[PDB]
Amino acid sequence: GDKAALADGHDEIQRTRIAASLVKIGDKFVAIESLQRMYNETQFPCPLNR
Amino acid sequence: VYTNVVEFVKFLETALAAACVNTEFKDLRRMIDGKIQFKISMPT
Amino acid sequence: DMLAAVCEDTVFKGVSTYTTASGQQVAGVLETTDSVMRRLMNLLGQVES
Amino acid sequence: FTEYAGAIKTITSALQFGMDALERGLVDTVLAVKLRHAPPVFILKTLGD
Repeated sequence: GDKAALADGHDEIQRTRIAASLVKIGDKFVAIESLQRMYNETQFPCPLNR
Repeated sequence: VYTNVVEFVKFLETALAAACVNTEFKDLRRMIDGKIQFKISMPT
Repeated sequence: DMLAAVCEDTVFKGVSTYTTASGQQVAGVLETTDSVMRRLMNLLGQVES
Repeated sequence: FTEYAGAIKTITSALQFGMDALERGLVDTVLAVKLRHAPPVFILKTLGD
């Protein structure tokens, strides 16, 4: 009963179709995204490279 | 009399031509130059 | 490597004498003795005969 | 007319540049929030057990 109050309106949001990459690791599904396209098209250094 | 005939070749029927765009131009001796002006915008 | 060492610049240009059992044509005739053919049938399997 | 309507194209492409340089601000700072709270493996792994 608390979950309907804990949802805080994240229920009733219209679902949609998102294109991204996935992977299967054990019992868990993980999504994989590499962000250099949003950083090397603007010619800034990437924070993932340490 | 015994003769040979060499095998003739076509340019467009070779797999080299994936690396070229091919437009036949009728009078190329009438050309001086040509140019392609790129305009690269840049996000920040 | 022996097979691609013989050139094909042949002045006939059209005489197709003998064909294979499937529809292709025989490239050459590899002639040995018996004590070599007896080993070249085991390694290299004969196919059409 | 083509000087006027060629001037309204410039100012939109300067201002679509305005919003879409701010949407990169989201993807920067959200990733910058994660890295402030992301300790490495070798520190966190033996605390996991």
